[PDB]
Amino acid sequence: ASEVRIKLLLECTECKRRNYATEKNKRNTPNKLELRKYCPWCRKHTVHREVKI
Amino acid sequence: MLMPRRMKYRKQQRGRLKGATKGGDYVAFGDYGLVALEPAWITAQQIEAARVAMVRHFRRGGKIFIRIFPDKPYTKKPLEVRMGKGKGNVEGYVAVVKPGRVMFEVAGVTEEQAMEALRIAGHKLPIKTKIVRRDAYDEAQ
Amino acid sequence: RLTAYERRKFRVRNRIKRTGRLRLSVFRSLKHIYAQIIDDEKGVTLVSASSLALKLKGNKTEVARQVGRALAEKALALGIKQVAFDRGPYKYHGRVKALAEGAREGGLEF
Amino acid sequence: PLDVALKRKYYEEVRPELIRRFGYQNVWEVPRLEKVVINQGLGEAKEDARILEKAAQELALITGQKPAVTRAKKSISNFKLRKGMPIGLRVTLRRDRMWIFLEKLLNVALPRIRDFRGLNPNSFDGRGNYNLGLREQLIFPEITYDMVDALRGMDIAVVTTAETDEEARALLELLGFPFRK
Amino acid sequence: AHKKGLGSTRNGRDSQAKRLGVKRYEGQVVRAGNILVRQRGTRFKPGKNVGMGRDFTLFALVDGVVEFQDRGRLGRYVHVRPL
RNA sequence: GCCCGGAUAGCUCAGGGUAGAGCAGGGGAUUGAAAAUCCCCGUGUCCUUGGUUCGAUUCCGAGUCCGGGCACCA
RNA sequence: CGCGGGGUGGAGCAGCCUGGUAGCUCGUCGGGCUCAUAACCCGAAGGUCGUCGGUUCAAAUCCGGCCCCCGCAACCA
RNA sequence: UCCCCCGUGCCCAUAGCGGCGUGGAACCACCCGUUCCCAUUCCGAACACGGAAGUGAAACGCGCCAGCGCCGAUGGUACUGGGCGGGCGACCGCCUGGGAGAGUAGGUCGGUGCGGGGGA
RNA sequence: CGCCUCCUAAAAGGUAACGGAGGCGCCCAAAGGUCCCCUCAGGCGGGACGGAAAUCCGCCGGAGAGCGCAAGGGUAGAAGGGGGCCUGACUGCGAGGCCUGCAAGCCGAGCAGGGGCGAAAGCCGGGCCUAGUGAACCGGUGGUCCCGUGUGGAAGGGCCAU
RNA sequence: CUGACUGGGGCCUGUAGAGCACUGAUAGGGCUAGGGGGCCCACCAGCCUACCAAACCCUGUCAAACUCCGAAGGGUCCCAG
Ligand SMILES: [K+]
Ligand SMILES: [Mg+2]
Ligand SMILES: [Mg+2]
Ligand SMILES: [Mg+2]
Ligand SMILES: [Mg+2]
Ligand SMILES: [Mg+2]
Ligand SMILES: [Mg+2]
Ligand SMILES: [Mg+2]
Ligand SMILES: [Mg+2]
Ligand SMILES: [Mg+2]
Ligand SMILES: [Mg+2]
Ligand SMILES: [Mg+2]
Ligand SMILES: [Mg+2]
Ligand SMILES: [Mg+2]
Ligand SMILES: [Mg+2]
Ligand SMILES: [Mg+2]
Ligand SMILES: [Mg+2]
Ligand SMILES: [Mg+2]
Ligand SMILES: [Mg+2]
Ligand SMILES: [Mg+2]
Ligand SMILES: [Mg+2]
Ligand SMILES: [Mg+2]
Ligand SMILES: [Mg+2]
Ligand SMILES: [Mg+2]
Ligand SMILES: [Mg+2]
Ligand SMILES: [Mg+2]
Ligand SMILES: [Mg+2]
Ligand SMILES: [Mg+2]
Ligand SMILES: [Mg+2]
Ligand SMILES: [Mg+2]
Ligand SMILES: [Mg+2]
Ligand SMILES: [Mg+2]
Ligand SMILES: [Mg+2]
Ligand SMILES: [Mg+2]
Ligand SMILES: [Mg+2]
Ligand SMILES: [Mg+2]
Ligand SMILES: [Mg+2]
Ligand SMILES: [Mg+2]
Ligand SMILES: [Mg+2]
Ligand SMILES: [Mg+2]
Ligand SMILES: [Mg+2]
Ligand SMILES: [Mg+2]
Ligand SMILES: [Mg+2]
Ligand SMILES: [Mg+2]
Ligand SMILES: [Mg+2]
Ligand SMILES: [Mg+2]
Ligand SMILES: [Mg+2]
Ligand SMILES: [Mg+2]
Ligand SMILES: [Mg+2]
Ligand SMILES: [Mg+2]
Ligand SMILES: [Mg+2]
Ligand SMILES: [Mg+2]
Ligand SMILES: [Mg+2]
Ligand SMILES: [Mg+2]
Ligand SMILES: [Mg+2]
Ligand SMILES: [Mg+2]
Ligand SMILES: [Mg+2]
Ligand SMILES: [Mg+2]
Ligand SMILES: [Mg+2]
Ligand SMILES: [Mg+2]
Ligand SMILES: [Mg+2]
Ligand SMILES: [Mg+2]
Ligand SMILES: [Mg+2]
Ligand SMILES: [Mg+2]
Ligand SMILES: [Mg+2]
Ligand SMILES: [Mg+2]
Ligand SMILES: [Mg+2]
Ligand SMILES: [Mg+2]
Ligand SMILES: [Mg+2]
Ligand SMILES: [Mg+2]
Ligand SMILES: [Mg+2]
Ligand SMILES: [Mg+2]
Ligand SMILES: [Mg+2]
Ligand SMILES: [Mg+2]
Ligand SMILES: [Mg+2]
Ligand SMILES: [Mg+2]
Ligand SMILES: [Mg+2]
Ligand SMILES: [Mg+2]
Ligand SMILES: [Mg+2]
Ligand SMILES: [Mg+2]
Ligand SMILES: [Mg+2]
Ligand SMILES: [Mg+2]
Ligand SMILES: [Mg+2]
Ligand SMILES: [Mg+2]
Ligand SMILES: [Mg+2]
Ligand SMILES: [Mg+2]
Ligand SMILES: [Mg+2]
Ligand SMILES: [Mg+2]
Ligand SMILES: [Mg+2]
Ligand SMILES: [Mg+2]
Ligand SMILES: [Mg+2]
Ligand SMILES: [Mg+2]
Ligand SMILES: [Mg+2]
Ligand SMILES: [Mg+2]
Ligand SMILES: [Mg+2]
Ligand SMILES: [Mg+2]
Ligand SMILES: [Mg+2]
Ligand SMILES: [Mg+2]
Ligand SMILES: [Mg+2]
Ligand SMILES: [Mg+2]
Ligand SMILES: [Mg+2]
Ligand SMILES: [Mg+2]
Ligand SMILES: [Mg+2]
Ligand SMILES: [Mg+2]
Ligand SMILES: [Mg+2]
Ligand SMILES: [Mg+2]
Ligand SMILES: [Mg+2]
Ligand SMILES: [Mg+2]
Ligand SMILES: [Mg+2]
Ligand SMILES: [Mg+2]
Ligand SMILES: [Mg+2]
Ligand SMILES: [Mg+2]
Ligand SMILES: [Mg+2]
Ligand SMILES: [Mg+2]
Ligand SMILES: [Mg+2]
Ligand SMILES: [Mg+2]
Ligand SMILES: [Mg+2]
Ligand SMILES: [Mg+2]
Ligand SMILES: [Mg+2]
Ligand SMILES: [Mg+2]
Ligand SMILES: [Mg+2]
Ligand SMILES: [Mg+2]
Ligand SMILES: [Mg+2]
Ligand SMILES: [Mg+2]
Ligand SMILES: [Mg+2]
Ligand SMILES: [Mg+2]
Ligand SMILES: [Mg+2]
Ligand SMILES: [Mg+2]
Ligand SMILES: [Mg+2]
Ligand SMILES: [Mg+2]
Ligand SMILES: [Mg+2]
Ligand SMILES: [Mg+2]
Ligand SMILES: [Zn+2]
Repeated sequence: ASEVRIKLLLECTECKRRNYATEKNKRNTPNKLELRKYCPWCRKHTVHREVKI
Repeated sequence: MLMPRRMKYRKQQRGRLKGATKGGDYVAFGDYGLVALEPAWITAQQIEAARVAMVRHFRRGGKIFIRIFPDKPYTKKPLEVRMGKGKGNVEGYVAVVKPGRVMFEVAGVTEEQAMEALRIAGHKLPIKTKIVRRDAYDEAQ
Repeated sequence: RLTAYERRKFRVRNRIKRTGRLRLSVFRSLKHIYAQIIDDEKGVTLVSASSLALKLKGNKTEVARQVGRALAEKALALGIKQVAFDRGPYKYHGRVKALAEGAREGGLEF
Repeated sequence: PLDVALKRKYYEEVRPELIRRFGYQNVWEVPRLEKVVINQGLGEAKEDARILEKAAQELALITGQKPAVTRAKKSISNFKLRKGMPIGLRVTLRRDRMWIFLEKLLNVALPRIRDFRGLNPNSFDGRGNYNLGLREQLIFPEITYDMVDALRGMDIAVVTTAETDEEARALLELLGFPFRK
Repeated sequence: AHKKGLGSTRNGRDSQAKRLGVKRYEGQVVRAGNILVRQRGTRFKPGKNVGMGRDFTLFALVDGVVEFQDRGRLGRYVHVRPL
């Protein structure tokens, strides 16, 4: 981790629950991360969006 | 004076000194040689002293072969210090030398010139020595 | 010194043999196509087929599918059903693919 | 395939003269042309522009074949060169497109070189291949001074199956390569 | 009593020992999951019924008996033979 | 994390109907000159995006960056 | 081989921190003004950064050895 | 059962480099084409497809050669587990069991399993 | 002063000194998954600008290159380079082990859910590997709807995640 | 009855010794890219080195952090005492 390499949560875009923790380099990757990930609540894969940790 | 031009590591752990010399036990170049009978760390200063002695006897003539090289860094702490605080600084270089090693050879000179020059050289050495002459045993190696 | 051909052939064969299956190995010449199902643990070919043995001719692809069915036909006879396909140095395409499609059509499991 | 004058000349004129010149026992022993590789090592377009375009568009007109970019293998400070910068165009001409370009290279291009006094005989590979260098791209008929923007030259590699320079020089002179000496 | 000042050494660090090496030798009975070799890179290679983890650790896939095999230029392999 | 603010020409700073002024720089007038002086001249998405209004520096939102302040620290 | 700081045009100082760009004042040289000099005004040149070695695509700049030069310390016995 | 070729293993250079000789009926390759499938950061070179006029030139297969590579004894030595001595030391020596590396002689231009095509 | 690599370390493991030398307190949205393809450094000869070194061609070349950064190990029969599609840098578990005073640290087949790549066999629970780290207490935030001091709520807690 | 220790058998190892194939060091000689040295040239060459200068070749060596090699031993498992 660092000031430019920030921790972040991934929020299921369909039930709004944060499901994963990870990082990115926000200078190299300014856009919000969007990744398909399995949501335990929706018991199915879903688009997940970065939010502030 | 002799010493390595470069080195991987500045300081070596101290030797052991067992066993007859590993190699360089036969006359390879000249006619007569000087043989170590006991082991020792021969310093660069000892070598340079045995060498000059043989030059000033050959009055710039003949050939001199030096077949030992001081590659082993020799370390000493500054005077009056206590033990510890790391290894002392390198103050000189020695050549490990074990019984049977031909350290010097000469040629281009009479048998009487070489025997005397090699005798003087051995007085510069911290060990007993022995003068040898190139035999067929040498040339068979 | 290896060529890309030999590097490729090792590359795919190494991966297949790790799975432990019987290996349906395919060799393709400019004229003929040959198949033999191989036990690498015993080092023994169990069953074979080829246009040269079956004395077939015509469309190389259409002939390739035929040896596939022919190899399968004899394979089911001796109990062999599951198998791993070995395209060796070949792309999974055309003649090799047709032979592969043929063997499945005849009942080999891969 | 199709009919190009140089190709038909290679079989009709140059192959029998080669056999009777060297005594080839096999018909595949006699030297063949293999490929023509054209190299514009630009480096002007390192970062100063993507002028690679206007220079590949002209390579595409000269050879009929779209060039491919070459990128810097290592980084070099003196060259102001970061690893991976697009620093050239190379195109491999084979078969009929090789003949058509070689045919025009001899018939119109090399004569259009000013102070031309023949190709260097010493530039043979040592192993039967040849290389030459051009300083202008408008030496070729498809390029006009109005269509140009900056003079760029090239390296031309002609590869043959001849094992020796001696065989290859006979192959290229018989085809019509004017050698200076 | 004069006491001469002393300098210091810039060294004196070493890392924990990692306990690497072979963990089950040829002829030993092992159970699926047993660790066989701790290693850096593929000093030994996984043979028959032996897996390899992300840190090159070799481990048995079946109950059975360990066997080693030196394949020359192909490398040293560890096998597990079924019982 | 929260409240308060700024970004406007190269530097400084003023600002629902304009894009401003000073200094830096350009020559020109001046002396012996260093200037002061006198003159004219340039140098902007007013940080970015939506939205307002007939209009956008303004007003709003939202983020970017840099200012201040507050509280905290297991 | 106790601990610090420093070495870069001719002199005295930036640049090193944060690797890519050598800068400021004087001095030096060519012109000008003066009867002449100084001052003053207009131009210009000169530094491969103590050294060897390493890292790096690239070292005055970062790291290790050596050379040189200033500063501090050396207490309880 | 034996010879040749094709495919696929195993031993992991006694199997390699180089020099030479040799093979196209079959098999393999190159080859003839680039319509079709598919393909080139450009290129039918590669990958791929459709073919069968030609050539074993390249590749490959098989042989012969010890120049290089590779293997390599026997004997002797170094060292050493255990047992004993010696020297102020640096270090040395004996008994018993084990025993290299280098080097010498020498060997090697592969050997073998399974299947398929062909042959006698 | 913690962590990693090498040596010391006496051919298992472990092994000390203010012993000999270095490194870490990050990084990567691909530098991750999978499928398909490709093979370096350097030597020599050849080629406009072009040099020791840019890009191009031939020959030789088993790895001396490369693998983000120290070192060691490993490695082209790829772990190195290129491309396509993608997010397994999964959720719920976990036989069996390595290591080890504790606590921690490490490797892990296989089952299920819902997926990625592939024709398939299969691979995928980040990264060739070994540093890139901090027990508990106290508090923040999202969720869960488990407790809610006569009762319904609420205040405040608990649990999961960070 | 599984123990210390011991017999046999398999696997693991990189020390002693040795070696120089890798990383470095290194003595003598030969052949030699960059020159100094320099009768000298810059009109464009050169040319000669009883000197330093990679690579290669021959002779000869050194290394805890070098290894093409490599023991005695040591460890561990099985069977037996
Ligand atoms: K006192
Ligand atoms: Mg990330
Ligand atoms: Mg749940
Ligand atoms: Mg965020
Ligand atoms: Mg000692
Ligand atoms: Mg030694
Ligand atoms: Mg002494
Ligand atoms: Mg000492
Ligand atoms: Mg000392
Ligand atoms: Mg000490
Ligand atoms: Mg000796
Ligand atoms: Mg004496
Ligand atoms: Mg005598
Ligand atoms: Mg010898
Ligand atoms: Mg048919
Ligand atoms: Mg077919
Ligand atoms: Mg195959
Ligand atoms: Mg003919
Ligand atoms: Mg065409
Ligand atoms: Mg020539
Ligand atoms: Mg023209
Ligand atoms: Mg050729
Ligand atoms: Mg005292
Ligand atoms: Mg005292
Ligand atoms: Mg006293
Ligand atoms: Mg220190
Ligand atoms: Mg320690
Ligand atoms: Mg430890
Ligand atoms: Mg330790
Ligand atoms: Mg350690
Ligand atoms: Mg082990
Ligand atoms: Mg794994
Ligand atoms: Mg065995
Ligand atoms: Mg087995
Ligand atoms: Mg100075
Ligand atoms: Mg100065
Ligand atoms: Mg500074
Ligand atoms: Mg800077
Ligand atoms: Mg200056
Ligand atoms: Mg002047
Ligand atoms: Mg007068
Ligand atoms: Mg004056
Ligand atoms: Mg100036
Ligand atoms: Mg320094
Ligand atoms: Mg610089
Ligand atoms: Mg006091
Ligand atoms: Mg029979
Ligand atoms: Mg074969
Ligand atoms: Mg065979
Ligand atoms: Mg030969
Ligand atoms: Mg023939
Ligand atoms: Mg042949
Ligand atoms: Mg034929
Ligand atoms: Mg014929
Ligand atoms: Mg078409
Ligand atoms: Mg041939
Ligand atoms: Mg031989
Ligand atoms: Mg051997
Ligand atoms: Mg031997
Ligand atoms: Mg023996
Ligand atoms: Mg002895
Ligand atoms: Mg003994
Ligand atoms: Mg011992
Ligand atoms: Mg013992
Ligand atoms: Mg003893
Ligand atoms: Mg005694
Ligand atoms: Mg004494
Ligand atoms: Mg003894
Ligand atoms: Mg003894
Ligand atoms: Mg004995
Ligand atoms: Mg004995
Ligand atoms: Mg031997
Ligand atoms: Mg003998
Ligand atoms: Mg012999
Ligand atoms: Mg021999
Ligand atoms: Mg023979
Ligand atoms: Mg041989
Ligand atoms: Mg034979
Ligand atoms: Mg064979
Ligand atoms: Mg077999
Ligand atoms: Mg057979
Ligand atoms: Mg038959
Ligand atoms: Mg037969
Ligand atoms: Mg502590
Ligand atoms: Mg720590
Ligand atoms: Mg150990
Ligand atoms: Mg170790
Ligand atoms: Mg243990
Ligand atoms: Mg203790
Ligand atoms: Mg250090
Ligand atoms: Mg440190
Ligand atoms: Mg992404
Ligand atoms: Mg990585
Ligand atoms: Mg990919
Ligand atoms: Mg050249
Ligand atoms: Mg060039
Ligand atoms: Mg690198
Ligand atoms: Mg680094
Ligand atoms: Mg490597
Ligand atoms: Mg890609
Ligand atoms: Mg998709
Ligand atoms: Mg998931
Ligand atoms: Mg467990
Ligand atoms: Mg534990
Ligand atoms: Mg850890
Ligand atoms: Mg599943
Ligand atoms: Mg699946
Ligand atoms: Mg599918
Ligand atoms: Mg599947
Ligand atoms: Mg799994
Ligand atoms: Mg990767
Ligand atoms: Mg507390
Ligand atoms: Mg709490
Ligand atoms: Mg909440
Ligand atoms: Mg409730
Ligand atoms: Mg209540
Ligand atoms: Mg109520
Ligand atoms: Mg209730
Ligand atoms: Mg709470
Ligand atoms: Mg709560
Ligand atoms: Mg018992
Ligand atoms: Mg026991
Ligand atoms: Mg024992
Ligand atoms: Mg030793
Ligand atoms: Mg060496
Ligand atoms: Mg040694
Ligand atoms: Mg050693
Ligand atoms: Mg050997
Ligand atoms: Mg031990
Ligand atoms: Mg034992
Ligand atoms: Mg044992
Ligand atoms: Mg028992
Ligand atoms: Zn959800």
